[PDB]
Amino acid sequence: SRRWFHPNITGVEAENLLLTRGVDGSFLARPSKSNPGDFTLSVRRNGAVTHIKIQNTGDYYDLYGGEKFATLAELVQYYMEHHGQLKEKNGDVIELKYPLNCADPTSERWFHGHLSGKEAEKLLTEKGKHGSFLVRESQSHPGDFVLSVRTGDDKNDGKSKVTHVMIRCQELKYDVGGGERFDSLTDLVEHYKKNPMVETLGTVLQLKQPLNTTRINAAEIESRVRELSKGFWEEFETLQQQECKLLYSRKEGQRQENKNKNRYKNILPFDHTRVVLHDGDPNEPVSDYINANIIMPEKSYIATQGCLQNTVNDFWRMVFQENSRVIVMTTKEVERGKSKCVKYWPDEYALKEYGVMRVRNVKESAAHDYTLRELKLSKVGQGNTERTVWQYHFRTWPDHGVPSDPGGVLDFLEEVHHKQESIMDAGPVVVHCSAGIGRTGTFIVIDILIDIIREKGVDCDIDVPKTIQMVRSQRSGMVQTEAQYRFIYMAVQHYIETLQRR
Ligand SMILES: Nc1ccc2[nH]ccc2n1
Repeated sequence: SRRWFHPNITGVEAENLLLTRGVDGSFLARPSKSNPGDFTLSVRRNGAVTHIKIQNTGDYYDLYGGEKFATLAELVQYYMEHHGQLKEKNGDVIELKYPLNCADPTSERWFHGHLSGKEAEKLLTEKGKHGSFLVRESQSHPGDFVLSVRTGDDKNDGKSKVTHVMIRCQELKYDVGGGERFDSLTDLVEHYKKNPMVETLGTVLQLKQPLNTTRINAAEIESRVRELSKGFWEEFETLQQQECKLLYSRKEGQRQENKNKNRYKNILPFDHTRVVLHDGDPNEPVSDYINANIIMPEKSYIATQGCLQNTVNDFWRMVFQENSRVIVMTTKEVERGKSKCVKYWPDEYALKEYGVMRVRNVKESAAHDYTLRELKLSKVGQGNTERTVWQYHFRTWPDHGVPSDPGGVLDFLEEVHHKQESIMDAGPVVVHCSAGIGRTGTFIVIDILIDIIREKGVDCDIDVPKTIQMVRSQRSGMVQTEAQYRFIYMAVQHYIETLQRR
């Protein structure tokens, strides 16, 4: 369902699982132990298991002998609807039919593992609300679990309370002492989230939301980073597990008429946040589509792909229409010999027409990590529509992974920030890389987080994974890898330490 990912399995456990508990068409996904960014899709077919490698270096999930995807969930959805579409090197079809579910609860937000009832009561009392709950290992009955839930009023008078429900684990099935025996804690929790338990005297044990364990005071960032450095992996895992909630429709990008406007055919903008282009060529049957989404913190952004030859004109329609005055480009045009973005700006001192739009490149300035290009955009035939668009082109991002130090990125975003804020009623900041989800998401999330610290100073609340999940609900797969997740925390930490130095 949303449990086909096995975070702690090994290759051999995965084979035995598929062979003992699965059938032909059964599959699961799992991480490599050794090489973060590597994943395996394990699949039973013809009474044997095939392992298909998936690689992610920061831009997308690349399935060997398949396509590129924004998220593993989107990959799984695509092949569970397209059979015969995943091919072996033989050229034979590999069918994904029957997800093989994982029982491991460590990636669930509500699971806290080693925690006493006393620390649970303190956290629910401090951080918890009516319906806030967690699951923990039992102290009194080793091997069992306990569900702890706060109920009552959110307005220490005693009309709130915490109730602890024993969960028995008996032959790898879980129960609350009567009724149904569940295959996983996840199934138990989902069941009593639907069909809540009622105490003898009426209190309904509503399981509304897990306890928040990721929010920190920005001033204590150093403690959390030290703490997460011995983990980052589990926190990222918990976040990744939540991507099964985000399979929003992308129908406009899947239209025949829009196919060749996507750099990657399965990395598409969500319908609900896509940038819609108005004023199109009346001849062009579909002229309203670009692979771009509005991103609102919840200053806005447009997250988009690097231009194709045939979408350059669309890109400039978008910039013009949305009144954007700043463009952030986080890729070189070419990396590893592959075009990542076509050159959609004119050479310095030159002027080019891109369909109905004209752009002049007034001046380039080189800095250590970036080039700034001062561009003037206007509509042909209409002189008083000219506005300056500042393209900040970050040029030193490594081909794979992330930079070792966040200083160049932070200086770059500070400059982008001051430029944006200097322009009265500027539209959203446009941000793009290649596919528009990995680097792009990383730069956007860092900018959202630093902006909070900018407004509210060092004694304010930040929550990295909730920020990422919020951005991921507006464009598929924003922030691609654990290295990018760690870099975000590194970037915030550096920003905070520099304020404290003053
Ligand atoms: N539970 C999940 C689901 C999808 C994922 N992609 C990378 C890690 C991961 N974990």
